[PDB]
Amino acid sequence: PNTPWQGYDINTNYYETIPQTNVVREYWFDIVNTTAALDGVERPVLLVNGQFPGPTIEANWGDTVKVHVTNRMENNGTAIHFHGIRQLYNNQMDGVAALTQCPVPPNSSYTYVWRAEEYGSSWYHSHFSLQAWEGVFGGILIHGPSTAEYDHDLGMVFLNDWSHQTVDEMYQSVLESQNPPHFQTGLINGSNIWVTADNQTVGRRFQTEFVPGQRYRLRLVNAAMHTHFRFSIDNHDLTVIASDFVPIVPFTTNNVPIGMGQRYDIIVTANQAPDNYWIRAIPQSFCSDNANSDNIKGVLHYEGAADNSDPTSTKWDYGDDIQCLDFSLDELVPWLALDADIGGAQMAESDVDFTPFGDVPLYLWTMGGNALNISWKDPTLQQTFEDPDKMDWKASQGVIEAAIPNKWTVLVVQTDLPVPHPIHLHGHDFYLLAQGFGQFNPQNVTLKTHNPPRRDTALMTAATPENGGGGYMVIGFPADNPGVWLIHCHIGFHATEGFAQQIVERQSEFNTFFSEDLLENTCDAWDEYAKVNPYGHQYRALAGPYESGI
Ligand SMILES: *[C@@H]1O[C@H](CO)[C@@H](O[C@@H]2O[C@H](CO)[C@@H](O[C@@H]3O[C@H](CO[C@H]4O[C@H](CO)[C@@H](O)[C@H](O)[C@@H]4O)[C@@H](O)[C@H](O)[C@@H]3O)[C@H](O)[C@H]2NC(C)=O)[C@H](O)[C@H]1NC(C)=O
Ligand SMILES: *[C@@H]1O[C@H](CO)[C@@H](O[C@@H]2O[C@H](CO)[C@@H](O)[C@H](O)[C@H]2NC(C)=O)[C@H](O)[C@H]1NC(C)=O
Ligand SMILES: [Cl-]
Ligand SMILES: [Cu+2]
Ligand SMILES: [Cu+2]
Ligand SMILES: [Cu+2]
Ligand SMILES: [Cu+2]
Ligand SMILES: [K+]
Ligand SMILES: [Zn+2]
Ligand SMILES: [Zn+2]
Ligand SMILES: [Zn+2]
Ligand SMILES: [Zn+2]
Ligand SMILES: [Zn+2]
Ligand SMILES: [Zn+2]
Ligand SMILES: [Zn+2]
Ligand SMILES: [Zn+2]
Repeated sequence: PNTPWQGYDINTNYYETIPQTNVVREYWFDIVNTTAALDGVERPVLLVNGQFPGPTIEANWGDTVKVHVTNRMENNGTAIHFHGIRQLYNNQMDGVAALTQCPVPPNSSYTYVWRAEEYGSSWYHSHFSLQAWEGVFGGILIHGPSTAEYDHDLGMVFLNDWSHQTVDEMYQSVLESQNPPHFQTGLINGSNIWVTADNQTVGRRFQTEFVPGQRYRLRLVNAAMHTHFRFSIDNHDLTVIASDFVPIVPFTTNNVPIGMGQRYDIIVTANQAPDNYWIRAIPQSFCSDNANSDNIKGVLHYEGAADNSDPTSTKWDYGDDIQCLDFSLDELVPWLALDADIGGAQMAESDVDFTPFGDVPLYLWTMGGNALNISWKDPTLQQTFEDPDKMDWKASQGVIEAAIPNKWTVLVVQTDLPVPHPIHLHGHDFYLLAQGFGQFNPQNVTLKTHNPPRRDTALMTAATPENGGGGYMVIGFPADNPGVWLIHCHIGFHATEGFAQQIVERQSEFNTFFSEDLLENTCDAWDEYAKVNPYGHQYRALAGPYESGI
């Protein structure tokens, strides 16, 4: 109705129908090695063109988006994933090193061409080792229909945990120990204050200004390394209007529990007394180890000033900030109602465990029997191009086949440990059938199949040690998208340690998107770089910084 998607609305099946705008958006990203003082302490970061939040990819529903990525670092390769982007018959643009491409080496490039076949909020980031968490990420905002109206779109709001030592600096101590990583702090959209060792304050807090009476869209993204956050705005109400790329029936709440890799679209109404209010992102202590959960805040400033002054507002009393949880299954109802259709589906189960390896012990996460051990130098797609009808997978490849077109897969991702994990499926919106605590008993647990929640990242929740630990999440998806899709824990360190598996989906029909050149050119350049730079060689052993390959 005077929109760039005229002739479609909130009720259009975006899995089947894509607006043809014939418009190409085009971005040039130089991935750089540098330095940044995000809370006023200097430390190394790796960045998209020098900015933290990387610049945002903006598109309208239905557009083609073309991201020219160039590696201008000296000691990392790169590969860039557009999280939540479906890549329908476009697998090779999904940017998972060791699956869909070789890593792009310094001074080489890779042009990502993908279609905007969803609308909503997400982000792109590296899928190359720990790099997304060095800062190689930025938002994706695809304009489209909304399930509630608002007045102003404030864009992305990123929530990270943060340390003054590098995620790569801490990696080796993470692997050699069974306790979680420790983070000093957090940032909201890349800012926070910081104070130590003098009582001097450095950096600054996030701030936005609401004009009274106005309705704002905020698009939350948990971009953190190892934190599940609960987000709120003192005295204000939040109207959840979408989960990941899927718009839901609006509903209000005090706080948004937000898992790593997840997005929530939020409408907030300047309907409180024009004053100053805490914006809070609080680490959930069951699965978050932060030194500063009280102090990851930002200022909501109402136009009717009170400038330069802190807020004095009280946090919503909503219970503890302990357990790491998703909105419940019934709270997340997709506006496009589609259901799970699991009749006669390939049933599958994957255990999640945390096991030691080698004489040092390195403690590795392990998904469906093995910790992933694949090869930058030899991505799956090369394997399947060299051998079209390959069936001899190696267990440490974490293959789960779905070779029959349009057949569903109902997967159980389950654990015995009192440790919860965000689980993200590439190439798909999965249908979230069950979610719970303790062990999963297919007789006692009732699968929601009628218009269940639909998204790309959801928690495998876990019970606390006093309640016996353990947990499971159940997902289902049709084989509707040929390609090799990573399925994995969205926690950085876990996925690098092997907490990842690969859907080898519709293998026969890889020729439907596969380009020899797009593959070879990059792999040759990466091979070229490995001959001269020690960092071109994937460390895969057990006395150093292990990389599963993704
Ligand atoms: C968190 O950080 C993000 C990145 O640092 C912030 O992203 C910004 O989000 C807003 C909301 O979508 C965008 O606003 C738009 O800007 C584009 C481009 O604007 C520029 O070019 C036009 C001409 O094409 C010019 O007229 C403008 O003055 C600008 O020079 C517009 O086309 C859109 O219609 C819209 O106005 C920003 O572009 C976006 N920036 C980046 C770098 O992605 C985000 O705001 C931060 N979140 C909060 C809450 O602060
Ligand atoms: C970013 O730049 C830094 C500084 O040049 C790189 O780190 C150094 O790495 C070399 C090679 O391993 C070492 O010999 C130096 O001692 C390091 N110096 C410091 C200050 O750490 C780093 O590898 C680069 N990162 C990339 C290319 O992604
Ligand atoms: Cl842990
Ligand atoms: Cu992601
Ligand atoms: Cu993804
Ligand atoms: Cu995990
Ligand atoms: Cu991923
Ligand atoms: K070679
Ligand atoms: Zn819009
Ligand atoms: Zn961990
Ligand atoms: Zn004014
Ligand atoms: Zn003011
Ligand atoms: Zn059916
Ligand atoms: Zn063969
Ligand atoms: Zn139904
Ligand atoms: Zn060559």
